[PDB]
Amino acid sequence: ATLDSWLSNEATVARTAILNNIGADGAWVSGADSGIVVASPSTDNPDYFYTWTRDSGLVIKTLVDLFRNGDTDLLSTIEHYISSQAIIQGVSNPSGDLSSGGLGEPKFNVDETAYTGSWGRPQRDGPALRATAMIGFGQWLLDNGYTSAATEIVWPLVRNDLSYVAQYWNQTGYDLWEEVNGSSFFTIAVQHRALVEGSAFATAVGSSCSWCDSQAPQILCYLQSFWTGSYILANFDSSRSGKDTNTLLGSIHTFDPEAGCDDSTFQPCSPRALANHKEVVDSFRSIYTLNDGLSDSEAVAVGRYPEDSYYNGNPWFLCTLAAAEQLYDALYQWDKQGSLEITDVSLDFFKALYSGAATGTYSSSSSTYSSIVSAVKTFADGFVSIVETHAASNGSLSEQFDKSDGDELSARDLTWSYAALLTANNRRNSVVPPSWGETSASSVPGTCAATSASGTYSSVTVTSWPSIVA
Ligand SMILES: *[C@@H]1O[C@H](CO)[C@@H](O[C@@H]2O[C@H](CO)[C@@H](O[C@@H]3O[C@H](CO[C@H]4O[C@H](CO)[C@@H](O)[C@H](O[C@H]5O[C@H](CO)[C@@H](O)[C@H](O)[C@@H]5O)[C@@H]4O)[C@@H](O)[C@H](O[C@H]4O[C@H](CO)[C@@H](O)[C@H](O)[C@@H]4O[C@H]4O[C@H](CO)[C@@H](O)[C@H](O)[C@@H]4O[C@H]4O[C@H](CO)[C@@H](O)[C@H](O)[C@@H]4O)[C@@H]3O)[C@H](O)[C@H]2NC(C)=O)[C@H](O)[C@H]1NC(C)=O
Ligand SMILES: *[C@@H]1O[C@H](CO)[C@@H](O[C@@H]2O[C@H](CO)[C@@H](O[C@@H]3O[C@H](CO)[C@@H](O)[C@H](O[C@H]4O[C@H](CO)[C@@H](O)[C@H](O)[C@@H]4O[C@H]4O[C@H](CO)[C@@H](O)[C@H](O)[C@@H]4O)[C@@H]3O)[C@H](O)[C@H]2NC(C)=O)[C@H](O)[C@H]1NC(C)=O
Ligand SMILES: *[C@H]1O[C@H](CO)[C@@H](O)[C@H](O)[C@@H]1O
Ligand SMILES: *[C@H]1O[C@H](CO)[C@@H](O)[C@H](O)[C@@H]1O
Ligand SMILES: *[C@H]1O[C@H](CO)[C@@H](O)[C@H](O)[C@@H]1O
Ligand SMILES: *[C@H]1O[C@H](CO)[C@@H](O)[C@H](O)[C@@H]1O
Ligand SMILES: *[C@H]1O[C@H](CO)[C@@H](O)[C@H](O)[C@@H]1O
Ligand SMILES: *[C@H]1O[C@H](CO)[C@@H](O)[C@H](O)[C@@H]1O
Ligand SMILES: *[C@H]1O[C@H](CO)[C@@H](O)[C@H](O)[C@@H]1O
Ligand SMILES: *[C@H]1O[C@H](CO)[C@@H](O)[C@H](O)[C@@H]1O
Ligand SMILES: *[C@H]1O[C@H](CO)[C@@H](O)[C@H](O)[C@@H]1O
Ligand SMILES: *[C@H]1O[C@H](CO)[C@@H](O)[C@H](O)[C@@H]1O
Ligand SMILES: OC[C@H]1NC[C@H](O)[C@@H](O)[C@@H]1O
Ligand SMILES: OC[C@H]1NC[C@H](O)[C@@H](O)[C@@H]1O
Repeated sequence: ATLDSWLSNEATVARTAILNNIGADGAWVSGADSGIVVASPSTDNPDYFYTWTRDSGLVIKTLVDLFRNGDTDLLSTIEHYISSQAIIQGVSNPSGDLSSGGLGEPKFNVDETAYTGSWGRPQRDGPALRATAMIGFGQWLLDNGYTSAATEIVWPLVRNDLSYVAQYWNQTGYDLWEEVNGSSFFTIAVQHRALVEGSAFATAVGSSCSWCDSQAPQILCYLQSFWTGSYILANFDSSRSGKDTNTLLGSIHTFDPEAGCDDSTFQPCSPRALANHKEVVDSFRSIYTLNDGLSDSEAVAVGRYPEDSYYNGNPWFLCTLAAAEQLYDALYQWDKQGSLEITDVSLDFFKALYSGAATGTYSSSSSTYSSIVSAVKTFADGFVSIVETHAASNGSLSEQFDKSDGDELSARDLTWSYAALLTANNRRNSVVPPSWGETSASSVPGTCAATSASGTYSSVTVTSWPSIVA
């Protein structure tokens, strides 16, 4: 009504805003090299005028999906990003060089020089998020007959990042929020994913990734430890409750449209992810005044973790959108399957939205199913309205929105906010991402081993891009 139309306008504003934040033509980020994704044009309070491997990887993956669906104009953007990464990989920084840990460096200056001050480094998700983004583009190239571009440019780039993942997964580092030195759900989840699709990608170009194959099952094994019995623990080595939107992100960024409600990979419709969803969201109901008076069956403003004190601890646009996106994803999964199941694990999730919820299997033609799917859609859309209510009048999406009055705060025009909007909207519309092979990578080994595999490192030089026509 308002929502459908706002979303439609907002998607268009988000696509533009992201482009304004990518060099060397990006209107808001003059100074940024070619294919460099800037986190935000805010150069002071806070200073976000840097390129993070995570934000960039997440943003480009989004644009690659848009591109595969017909937004052909994004081609040059993706090519420039690929070329920029050929360079960054080789940049010597506080985390090391290409073959000695450099790949793990969190952020860089927009000019492609290293950031040398103190930072929570390394962040092991980066390499995995970059590989995922590149593999998508690489797949398109193979499908459209640009085999050479896939085999000689993309593959070797990906091969570097996959090698980092297989080698250091089993080592502590910082979480996506760059504050906890330990082992993080999000990181492990995206790492498992990357190796699985990394392996399929290697086979497609006529090469192999033995280190992908030997480590993915072990990463999966370890992931299981994050299930506490009632929710997903955001991090090992933390003194907090462990309720964190990090776990929602892990699920949506590892969603496979071909997967069932698999618990071992924490899919969106899995009992564990649904139980988790309620625990996380509920953790923000009583700490934000903006949430005052809402009931348990209503959407609330979501932040990162309940203990957060960054800018005083406020809801984040991307965290609120992730809460919605997981539901969109589960809805799609249930529809595709033709049923939904309520277990003891997911009962509270369902019961809060539909008081008549009881364990059992509900076929898609059943009354219970209709009742539940409507409640779920309504709830999901409700998080989106919170976003809509606090977005700026011209559509500007900030990092945070005040916990008391909803005014935008922290970094303005955060690229990540814009990407999160794009994906929540796609999912809402049933536009899902290419599958990553989850259906052959959900079997958990009987015994988990604390291990690694060492792959191979080689500097890539992008001398020329074929003249691709989309
Ligand atoms: C919807 O409408 C919105 C409202 O109009 C619109 O947002 C506005 O967009 C303009 C850009 O078109 C923004 O202008 C910038 O303002 C900067 C100063 O901001 C402070 O002061 C403002 C006024 O008092 C505040 O409004 C502003 O608050 C906002 O930002 C806060 C911080 O993130 C946030 O918390 C608030 O909630 C609020 O959102 C903030 O307090 C100003 O610095 C900046 O100037 C730079 O860029 C100009 C060109 O784009 C240059 O001409 C200028 O010389 C400056 O360039 C420097 O910085 C650039 C990066 O931004 C670099 O590209 C340049 O190379 C250069 O950098 C050098 O200097 C740096 C030193 O710190 C250094 O680090 C660099 O390495 C380099 O050496 C610009 O004028 C305006 O802030 C926005 N207003 C608001 C309220 O957000 C929005 O974009 C519209 N959205 C859509 C979707 O259309
Ligand atoms: C490298 O790989 C190996 C192999 O996979 C990893 O080893 C596994 O590590 C996990 C995590 O430590 C470990 O699981 C723990 O088992 C203990 C007993 O067997 C449990 O007591 C412990 O409980 C915590 O987590 C539960 C969820 O699993 C929570 O329900 C519970 O509340 C506990 O959580 C609190 O306490 C922890 C302290 O550990 C704290 O950090 C939390 O934040 C929270 O406050 C775990 O379940 C496996 O048994 C190990 N497996 C093997 C085969 O040895 C290793 O961790 C990897 N290393 C890195 C750095 O990646
Ligand atoms: C995930 O993958 C495993 C095999 O790796 C399947 O057994 C499971 O059903 C799901 O498809
Ligand atoms: C399912 O498959 C995995 C490998 O993907 C095995 O490790 C597991 O033991 C089960 O056979
Ligand atoms: C970690 O352990 C595995 C299996 O136990 C080895 O194959 C690997 O090489 C590393 O030593
Ligand atoms: C990853 O780390 C393991 C340690 O378990 C080594 O055996 C391997 O060679 C690589 O360094
Ligand atoms: C892991 O170890 C192998 C073998 O020593 C190297 O070739 C690789 O670069 C990484 O250091
Ligand atoms: C690891 O393997 C790659 C691919 O064969 C080599 O090019 C690299 O130099 C290292 O030996
Ligand atoms: C390792 O592999 C890269 C990518 O093919 C080469 O550019 C490099 O010379 C080395 O052989
Ligand atoms: C690979 O790494 C070398 C440095 O070893 C760079 O010079 C090259 O541009 C690429 O990044
Ligand atoms: C790409 O190739 C050039 C040589 O053509 C190297 O110097 C660079 O380090 C990377 O291997
Ligand atoms: C230019 O040079 C690079 C590396 O030196 C090649 O891999 C590329 O395909 C082109 O020939
Ligand atoms: O957007 C830049 C940077 N800001 C702070 C966030 O915690 C982190 O995830 C992000 O990469
Ligand atoms: O104030 C700590 C702050 N530092 C830097 C990180 O970007 C952010 O996630 C964290 O909350």
